[PDB]
Amino acid sequence: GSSGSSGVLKQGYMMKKGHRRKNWTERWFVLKPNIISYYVSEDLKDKKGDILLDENCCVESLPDKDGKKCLFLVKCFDKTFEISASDKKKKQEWIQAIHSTIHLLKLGSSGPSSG
Repeated sequence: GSSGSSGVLKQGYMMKKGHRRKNWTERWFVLKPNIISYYVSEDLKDKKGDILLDENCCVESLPDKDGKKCLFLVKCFDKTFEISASDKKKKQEWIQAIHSTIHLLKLGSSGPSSG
């Protein structure tokens, strides 16, 4: 079958919510197997940020607001990421992939040395 795959799992144009201002702006997204980056466009030249995926991090479905449909947001340790989908296909197809992507990390969880 397939053994040893590195790269992005999902990619498409999504609308990210700029915490700074209550507005939506189309932006490229790169759903990684162990992370989630988002570039201004589908060029991957000007990175904006990275969402360290982990058992802790998860995705949830949001209601309808500001005249939006199929909204969703990701809740991480302390950081957050609010994204908006176009149709039910993307919204789901995304949340599903994101959720699963994390589960994989749950399988192998190592206890970090604190103190």
